[PDB]
Amino acid sequence: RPSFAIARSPNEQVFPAGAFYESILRWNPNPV
Amino acid sequence: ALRRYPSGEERCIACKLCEAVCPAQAITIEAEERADGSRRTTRYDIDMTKCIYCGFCQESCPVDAIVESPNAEYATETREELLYNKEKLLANGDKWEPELAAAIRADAPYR
Amino acid sequence: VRTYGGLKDQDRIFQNLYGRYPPDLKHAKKMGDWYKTKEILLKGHDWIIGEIKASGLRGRGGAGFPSGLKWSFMNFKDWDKDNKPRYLVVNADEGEPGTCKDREIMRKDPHKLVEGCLVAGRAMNATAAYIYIRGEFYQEAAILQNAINEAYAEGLIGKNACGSGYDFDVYIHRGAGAYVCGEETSLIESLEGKPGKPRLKPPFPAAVGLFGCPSTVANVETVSVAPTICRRGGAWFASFGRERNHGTKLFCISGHVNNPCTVEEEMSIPMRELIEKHCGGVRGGWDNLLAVIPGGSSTPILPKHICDDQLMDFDALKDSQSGLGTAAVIVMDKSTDVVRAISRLSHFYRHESCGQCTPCREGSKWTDQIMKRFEKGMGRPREIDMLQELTKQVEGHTICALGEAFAWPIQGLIRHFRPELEARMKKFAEETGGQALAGGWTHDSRQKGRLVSPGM
Amino acid sequence: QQFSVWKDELTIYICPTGVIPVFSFLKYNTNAEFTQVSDITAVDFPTREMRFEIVYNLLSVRHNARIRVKTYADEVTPVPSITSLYMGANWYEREVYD
Amino acid sequence: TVRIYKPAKPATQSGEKNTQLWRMDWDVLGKGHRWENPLMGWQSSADFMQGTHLTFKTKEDAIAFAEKQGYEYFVQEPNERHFRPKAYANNFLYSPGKLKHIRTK
Amino acid sequence: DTLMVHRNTPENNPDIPFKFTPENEKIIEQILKRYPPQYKKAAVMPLLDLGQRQHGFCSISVMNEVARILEMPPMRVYEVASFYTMYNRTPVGKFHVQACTTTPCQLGGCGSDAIVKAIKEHLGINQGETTPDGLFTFIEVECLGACVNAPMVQINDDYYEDLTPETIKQVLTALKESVNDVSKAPKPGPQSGRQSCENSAGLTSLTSEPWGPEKTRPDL
Amino acid sequence: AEVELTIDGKKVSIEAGSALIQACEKAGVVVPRYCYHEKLAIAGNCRMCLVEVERSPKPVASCAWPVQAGMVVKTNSPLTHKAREGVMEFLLANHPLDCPICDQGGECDLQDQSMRYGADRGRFHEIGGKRAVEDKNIGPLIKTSMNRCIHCTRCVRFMNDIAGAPELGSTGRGNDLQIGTYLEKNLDSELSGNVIDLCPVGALTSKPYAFR
Amino acid sequence: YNRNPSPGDNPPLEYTDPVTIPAGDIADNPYWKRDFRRNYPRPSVIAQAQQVALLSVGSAAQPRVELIGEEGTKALVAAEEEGKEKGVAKYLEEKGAEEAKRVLALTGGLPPTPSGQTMVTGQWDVHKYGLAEEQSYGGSYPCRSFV
Ligand SMILES: Cc1cc2nc3c(=O)[nH]c(=O)nc-3n(C[C@H](O)[C@H](O)[C@H](O)COP(=O)(O)O)c2cc1C
Ligand code: SF4
Ligand code: SF4
Ligand code: SF4
Ligand code: SF4
Ligand code: SF4
Ligand code: FES
Ligand code: FES
Repeated sequence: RPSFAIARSPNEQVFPAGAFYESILRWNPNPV
Repeated sequence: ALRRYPSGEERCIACKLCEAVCPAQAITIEAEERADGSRRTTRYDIDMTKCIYCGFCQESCPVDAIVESPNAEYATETREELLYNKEKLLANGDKWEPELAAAIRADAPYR
Repeated sequence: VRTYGGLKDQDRIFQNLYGRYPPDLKHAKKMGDWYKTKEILLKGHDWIIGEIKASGLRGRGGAGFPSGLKWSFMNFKDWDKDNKPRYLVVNADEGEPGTCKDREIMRKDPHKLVEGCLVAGRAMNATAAYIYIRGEFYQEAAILQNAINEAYAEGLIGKNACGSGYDFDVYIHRGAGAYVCGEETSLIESLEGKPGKPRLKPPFPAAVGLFGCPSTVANVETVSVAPTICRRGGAWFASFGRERNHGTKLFCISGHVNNPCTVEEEMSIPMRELIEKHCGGVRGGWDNLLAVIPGGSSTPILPKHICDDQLMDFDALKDSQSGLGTAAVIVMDKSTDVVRAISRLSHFYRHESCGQCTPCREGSKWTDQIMKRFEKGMGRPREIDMLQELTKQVEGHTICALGEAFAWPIQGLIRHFRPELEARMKKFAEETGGQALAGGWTHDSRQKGRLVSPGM
Repeated sequence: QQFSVWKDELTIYICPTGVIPVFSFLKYNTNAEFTQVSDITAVDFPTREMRFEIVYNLLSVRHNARIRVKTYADEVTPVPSITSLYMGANWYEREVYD
Repeated sequence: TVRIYKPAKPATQSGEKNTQLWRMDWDVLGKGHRWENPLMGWQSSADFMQGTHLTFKTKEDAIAFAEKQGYEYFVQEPNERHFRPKAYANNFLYSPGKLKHIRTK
Repeated sequence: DTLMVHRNTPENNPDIPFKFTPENEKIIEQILKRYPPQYKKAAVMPLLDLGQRQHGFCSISVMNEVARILEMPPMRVYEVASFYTMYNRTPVGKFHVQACTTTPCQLGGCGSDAIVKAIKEHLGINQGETTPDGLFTFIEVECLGACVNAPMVQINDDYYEDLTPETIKQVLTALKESVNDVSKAPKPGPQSGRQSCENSAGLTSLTSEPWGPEKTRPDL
Repeated sequence: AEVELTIDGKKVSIEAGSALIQACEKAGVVVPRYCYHEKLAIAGNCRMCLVEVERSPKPVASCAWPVQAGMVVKTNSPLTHKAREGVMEFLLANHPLDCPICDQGGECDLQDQSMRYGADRGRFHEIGGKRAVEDKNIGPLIKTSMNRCIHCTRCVRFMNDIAGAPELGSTGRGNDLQIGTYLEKNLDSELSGNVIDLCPVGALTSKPYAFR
Repeated sequence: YNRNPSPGDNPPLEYTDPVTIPAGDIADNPYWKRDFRRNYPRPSVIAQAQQVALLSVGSAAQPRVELIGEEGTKALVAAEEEGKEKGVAKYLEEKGAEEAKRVLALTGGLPPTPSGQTMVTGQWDVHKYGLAEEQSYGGSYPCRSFV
């Protein structure tokens, strides 16, 4: 019954992606 | 005699151990699921003219459900009266419970 | 003769352990990382394996197995003919209580591990490395990946590692909270996408490992020291340590010392020499020490008079009926409940068991329930013997080594603190009016009309 | 044909036609002074060509000793009677026959 | 008629002690095997052979007894297994292509 | 009171829809390429964490979506999410307080018992529940790998370490105030001077300038 | 091809690549088992098949041990005896005392191999009690008394591999590991009643043949 | 005094069901040391072939020939082979009455007497029935007492 950190809308971000998943985007096996 | 718990439920859960160990094949048991889902007997017959009064049936019980009361005075007229069905064996336990509980209380340490 | 310990700062390995430099690649090259790696790769894998063979390196995951030998097991006779991918799986999950070394390795000096994946990889000529990081080390993983990205960006790892014509790539696979996921076959399954229940070996992972491909699992610190031993030489590594206990090693000194921390030091350093020189001393003074758990929760407790002249290595600790484990040296004062400390570990082992096998899934709970009783004294002293042979029923009968992990601590506590336990039983046997029945029931149990079988 | 020993029991396995000689030797030998038949019975083994095993148990009061003698029989194959040697064996053989 | 056969192992358990000996038993007849007792509901019988079974070490020992007694006999040949090497290592064989199976221990 | 079976709920039932956001699938794609193409079932662990960081906990619908992305039977995903503790199968607070109660923290520095005591009296809750305003769900945990920094309590993804009864209270309060202004969020790591794990009374080792590649074997 | 080996002295001729438990069967040697089934994949979870093999410091699980060209196997050595009693003591520590109310009674492998390879009495008397688990609804045909589960994995292996119906699993960890669909579902397989026969214990019974 | 109190009033709580330390202990008794039912003796069977070999080449207690290394194994089947081919009767006929004396030479030149069934003296033997020191009827009745 107490409120919980549950996403309300389908396009809501309840918790931040954080650093580790953020750096995954920058990954590219092709050398620059 | 067939006994109950303090609640009133029958102690017998139809394991059939007393039927397996009977030296004279005097016990016939048919069980199924009761309306509430409990494991209980539908038939419980003891041929008092096959039984040898060994007491094995009550040594094998895991719930003290079948006992032998101290009653030795029950000569009858017809031997049809000596085919105890589950309605008579429960009626016997209701009748004899204080004395059954007392004999169990005395002998339980040795059992 | 020769006294081991106190190696100078110019013979150390993990220089940046105290965070003197940022973890970026630019400062890493000042520390010797990626300096002659190209020449190392061009030399054959036989040269790499033989070099780690001479260094005497043994795995600091806990088993202490010879490292060059282990990596060479993966180079079978017709390994070249098989077309299957080959994997180096890297044990970045440190769940052993008291341990914190690898947290420091990834959060402080990441490019050392990153090159270690290649050099250990090229040794065992794998084509891809996987780093399995503890799920809690979320900040540690982000640092390690950012190190990986720069390693790809500068061409150190990828389709052409440092221009050597070698194919190697590095990925991180974070865990999600299971200490069983440090066991090497459990580590394979978890990364495969299953619950981390260990496999049985006769199938050995050097043949059928990750995705059924030839694989090797090696701990962080073992992998991370490979590049330096190559560039500095295995003879130089073998200078430190005893005949079978060479090298330096990272010690977590936690518990009842004035200044708990972690510092790297030469193997076979005497226990006495270590805590009051690198950690400010045990709280209350040496004479106020009671017991030391030398290698982490798994290794048996070691009392005062055995730890007086004890060297911290693989052999001396094994000789003392204990182990170095990961050298998570947990030190306890004379003013702490020792028995409560060990019952909290058997509670730890109850929660970490996978449940796959009978002797651990049932036994880790049975011993946990027994230990809470011995904590209160709710037993008779004959239970102590029953608990000794319950544990002997656990060792060697389980699929993995998490079975010994909860049998060894209890065995040490019985072996050195049995007077303690029987005293608590006596204190209980005084208070309730008699020796309790085996199981924790009070002496008056039958009188009070409870189930009491003949014998307990 | 053979002999077996289990614990304190020595058993002798004999040919059916040897019944009179063997029991004579065990009745009238000075080292085999087995002068009682304790029991003669049969056991049925329908998996054998000779169905019936004939078991004799004998007692020697002189040497405080017991011996068991086993032979075999069939639905049609008869065995010598030993009522020439032991009067007590008469009713036992009637039982085995009956 | 009697049936000579080697009893099959129970599906319920892995002990095979009762599969080791040949059993000779009598076939049930269409009438007289069991009827309900009108009084107690017990099961009455006229089949004097209903509870009798014989054990034999070999098939030919049972056949010899059946012919000796004049029984009619039907022999049922045992069903045996087909050996196949089983390897724990296969549980983790590598699939180059689509998995088509997710092994779950 | 963690259960290993699914309890049907108005906030946890299969009929509620889940889908990864038009931003998460980019993270999904990069994760998938890091494994053999037919062994995409290796990605179940990363996507469960991605699913629960977008929704709040690993719901039955969250788990079911991750199953269809990786062509798995959903029961293969239930066994994973039930095996691994970090997945939350029941809704949690904004801040999931994780206090380590294993022997090293129980002895390290001040014991963890005061730290649990401080949390309990300040948060007004017992083990395993959430606060009535639904911001803090407090549980105890096994060794978290910061033993030389005992006692330590991690909250969401950060380790507030080397804690005392006074310091853990203010670390929690500023975290409560962080829901509005991010400027007041407490810094991670340990308090009381230590940076990460060094000696608290001066550095015993690593004082001279570091040695570089100059001391390398000449043959290499 | 055929390797040759000795088990309790006697030479057995078994094909190379098969498990030791298969050669023990061929050699006329009874080896206690719960998890291993001839028609299911090898699982080494029960630990009841632990035998003593020359040149091996630990007891090996015979069910998962491949046969080699020259090994020696003692199945009745004192190593083996204390191994089997120790496992039988663990398998019975949390087992419910439900034999009179169990349908597997009189035909149970846990009962028979407790009588043959276990100790005659038990040493579990914890005031803290035994494990207890809730029941699971997995369709009409199968009745569940899961306290009786010994975690052999025979039914998850059967349903996932033979029936092709992967809805049964094993959720949880350690002593709290449980067999059943996480969300209650009706096992939908025309072969699903085979799980009742495969169960070494009565944790999976048939609702029609309930207590008759 | 007699049957007082009844067994029904004997206090249930006073009686104790005992265990003996070895077999009933919790901590120093593996069941397999005390499983004497499964260490039961087998029946030891000797047929006519066996006794021919035993007389031919001796016994593991006492051999007739040294049987060293090879050319003794083929002598060990020479004992076993002669046993199947010929009974103890052919064997005694053909090697003469000399080894008819040898069968008795195993028990000292006399036939053996059978074993008794008492061991009250420590060795298996007949019971030594003797007249008791004091007779219960004296000499006055035709019945003697025996100890
Ligand atoms: C229950 C269990 C837990 C383990 N946990 C860890 C761990 O947390 N970290 C680790 O490096 N090794 C751990 N190991 C040891 C690994 O299985 C493996 O031997 C080691 O990580 C790599 O071997 P190496 O150090 O000899 O290279 C564990 C082993 C077991 C049985
Ligand atoms: S009376 Fe007892 S033994 Fe007989 S069926 Fe009922 S429970 Fe079983
Ligand atoms: S006392 Fe009678 S009913 Fe009971 S087991 Fe004996 S014969 Fe059967
Ligand atoms: S020892 Fe424990 S953790 Fe290891 S496989 Fe067995 S049950 Fe699982
Ligand atoms: S499964 Fe077997 S051992 Fe367990 S209660 Fe049922 S009959 Fe007894
Ligand atoms: S339910 Fe039965 S078959 Fe399935 S794991 Fe449990 S004991 Fe084994
Ligand atoms: S004990 Fe709390 S972090 Fe290791
Ligand atoms: S039979 Fe091999 S472990 Fe169960």
